[PDB]
Amino acid sequence: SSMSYSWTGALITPCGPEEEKLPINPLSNSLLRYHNKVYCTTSKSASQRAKKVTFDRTQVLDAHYDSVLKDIKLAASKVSARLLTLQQACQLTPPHSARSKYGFGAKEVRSLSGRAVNHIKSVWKDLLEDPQTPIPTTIMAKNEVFCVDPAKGGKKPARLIVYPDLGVRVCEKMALYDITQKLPQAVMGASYGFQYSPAQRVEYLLKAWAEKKDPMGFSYDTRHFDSTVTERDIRTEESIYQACSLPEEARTAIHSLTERLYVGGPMFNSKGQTCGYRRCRASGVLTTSMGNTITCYVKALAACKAAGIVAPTMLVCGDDLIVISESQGTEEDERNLRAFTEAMTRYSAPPGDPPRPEYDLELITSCSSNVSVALGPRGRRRYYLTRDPTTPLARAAWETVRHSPINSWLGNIIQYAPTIWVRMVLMTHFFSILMVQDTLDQNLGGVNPLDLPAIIERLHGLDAFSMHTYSHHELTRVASALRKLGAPPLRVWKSRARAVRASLISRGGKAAVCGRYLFNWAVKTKLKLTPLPE
RNA sequence: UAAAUUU
RNA sequence: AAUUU
Ligand SMILES: Nc1ncnc2c1ncn2[C@@H]1O[C@H](COP(=O)(O)OP(=O)(O)O)[C@@H](O)[C@H]1O
Ligand SMILES: [Cl-]
Ligand SMILES: [Mn+2]
Ligand SMILES: [Mn+2]
Ligand SMILES: [Mn+2]
Repeated sequence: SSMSYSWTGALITPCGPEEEKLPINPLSNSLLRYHNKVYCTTSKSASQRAKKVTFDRTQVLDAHYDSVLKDIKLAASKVSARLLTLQQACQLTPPHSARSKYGFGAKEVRSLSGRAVNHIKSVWKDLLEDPQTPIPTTIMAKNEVFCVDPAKGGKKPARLIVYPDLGVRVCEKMALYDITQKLPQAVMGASYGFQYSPAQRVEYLLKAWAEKKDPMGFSYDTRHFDSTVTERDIRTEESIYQACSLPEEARTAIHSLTERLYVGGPMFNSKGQTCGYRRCRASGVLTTSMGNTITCYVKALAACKAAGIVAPTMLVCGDDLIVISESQGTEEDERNLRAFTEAMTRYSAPPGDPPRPEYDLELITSCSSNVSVALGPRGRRRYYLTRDPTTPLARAAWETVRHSPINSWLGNIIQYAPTIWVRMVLMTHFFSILMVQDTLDQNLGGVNPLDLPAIIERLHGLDAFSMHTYSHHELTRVASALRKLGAPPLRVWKSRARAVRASLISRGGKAAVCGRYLFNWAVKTKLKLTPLPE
């Protein structure tokens, strides 16, 4: 039936100028050598992304879908949700949010300026009065950094982002913010991934795995998910929203947003031209995550049922899914996954790479990450979350006139502190740099470098400073990512770490704590690291 | 562009 | 601010 997009042929223009790397990268030329491999997806590539996602969708539902959908609405009705005052919605707008066409931006919205509030007041009136006129959207190319991969095509084309004007974004929030906070967890219970921290995620997977007599695991992702979402899916999304108890004023707003925005509309490029028309998810609306998550969950739970997956325990985050079940033998397990995938394909969520049963927790990747294992200070197995370092390292070497990557280093150091690639590579580089520019006591992204051991202890446990004997997969992948980017191998970082450590300790104070906890892996004279007041 | 998590 | 989808 429905084509995901149609195109006037106008270009998908850039929303500003897209910075180029420079002939010297002074922050990262010590980190890695292959700067030619680090690139930023650009709007020039936007039309290739368009070709890849423009396609025809035929959806065939069935008893299993209908059944799961039914049960999900009974869940929805145990939910009470309120409108949000125009003001409360204004103040949830992020500080840099793209300004409105109508001559005001996010400063004004967040400070409740009167031109902003009056405009928004009328946009909301118009949603209540008019329940069908399509609402124009702006289409744009996302700039993200990656390492080139000649195996999978060289350079990825840019993701397409599609969004309404600021005034509309606020009204979305008035109608739906409260729902986004309550509904997903109500519908999906323990399966809703975003509710968990990373360490809860790991614990959840291990409990799931442990409780099977004979576990089997797999993951699924949908190829161009936003494109695979149909009008009917979006309307089914509405009817799930409507199954809650809601002010009538909300229902009309939901219904109107659904029909005027969510199921489709005209798209304008950044220079004002009509660009095309859209009959799938616009990634950029408030309901993107919740919508994706819920809809993925319906299809997936139905597909599980269509396929005989026994005692499934799910984790869903957007279009990213993990299922851990009772193996029915591998011959059956293969047949059932073939079936799972056929069902998802009938429901219009076809796979990027078709899935595969696995019987070892390390081999299951989802949300670009997986669980691994190492040994802790007393010899006990310590399970933790990790990922291929390729992208984080690439992003670590993105330096331009506008952008510095030091924040990226820190963010990864915190999130992935127990991994061998953060400990040996990023930490060493990060500290090495700040020491030399003598900027340790400074505050990056509202964090102080000198607080890290505390921060990491709070978050990952003290075992993060004493883990050893990392896995073959993980050693191989790290080694291999450093070779791919022209970074020193691990033995060299061992050396640089000793040096950094020594210099940090001689500095004394917090510095020295940093040096003793964060780099104990680097010495043979391993210390007895004790818990930290802070 | 939106959300979640971490901070 | 970081990361993810
Ligand atoms: N930067 C982003 N902004 C908004 N939505 C996003 C973003 N990245 C991913 N998503 C949403 O989640 C969906 C699944 O993401 P992913 O599997 O990572 O890519 P794909 O679109 O190729 O399936 C996307 O289609 C999109 O709707
Ligand atoms: Cl231990
Ligand atoms: Mn996907
Ligand atoms: Mn309706
Ligand atoms: Mn995905």
